[PDB]
Amino acid sequence: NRMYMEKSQTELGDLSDTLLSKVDDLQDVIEIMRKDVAERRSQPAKKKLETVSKDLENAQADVLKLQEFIDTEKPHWKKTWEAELDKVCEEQQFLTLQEELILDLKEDLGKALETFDLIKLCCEE
Amino acid sequence: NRMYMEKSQTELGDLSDTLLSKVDDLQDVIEIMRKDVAERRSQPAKKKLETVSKDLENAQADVLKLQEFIDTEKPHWKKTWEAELDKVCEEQQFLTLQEELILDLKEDLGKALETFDLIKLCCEE
Repeated sequence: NRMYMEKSQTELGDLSDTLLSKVDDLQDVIEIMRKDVAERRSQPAKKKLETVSKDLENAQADVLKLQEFIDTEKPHWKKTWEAELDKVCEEQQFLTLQEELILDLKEDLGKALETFDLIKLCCEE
Repeated sequence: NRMYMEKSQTELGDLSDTLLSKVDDLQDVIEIMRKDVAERRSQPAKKKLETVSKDLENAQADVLKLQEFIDTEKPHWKKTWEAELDKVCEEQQFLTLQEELILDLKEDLGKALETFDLIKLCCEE
């Protein structure tokens, strides 16, 4: 139901911040080398390479799966939101019919009195 | 709560079906009198002139009373509905931010890949 929904929603934000992190991290460890290679000339170990490569392969896949979650839950959410937007719609459509109806009553009950009164002026004169 | 809402709308309904049955009956009654009076000049029972004349008042009381039922619950309803679109509304802007984020990750992340790949090639040399 709707409980499931506010669950999946907080999680998305979790995965997405578990990435904004990993990525803001690589953005440094790499700007760090970039500085070291562009001026210093100190080449990083062949470890530093092999490891920051796995590091980028992780991230890269960590997106691919973040992009699953979205493409998979977006449906159900979009539908759940739709159902809800519908109930409010019909519930208000009701209060609208109802507001009209009470006018057709005020109308009809009038034309009644008007007519009941005319009869009365007939029924004595 | 939706129970609040599903019931105090069932109630409004019942209240006016009732009032509609009453107005319809009054109408039928008064019509018959009209026929007699008009077509035959056969006056209506002088008691009915008394029972009907009261019933147009119960009915006019019943309108007032119905109309009050609307005027009092309508506000709770608005508040109930608006609390609802706001929820759904937010939950959607959220979704939308996560979408625009996995965009700036895919981007931020690809520019690091582009750049690491350039360094990894300044050490190949």
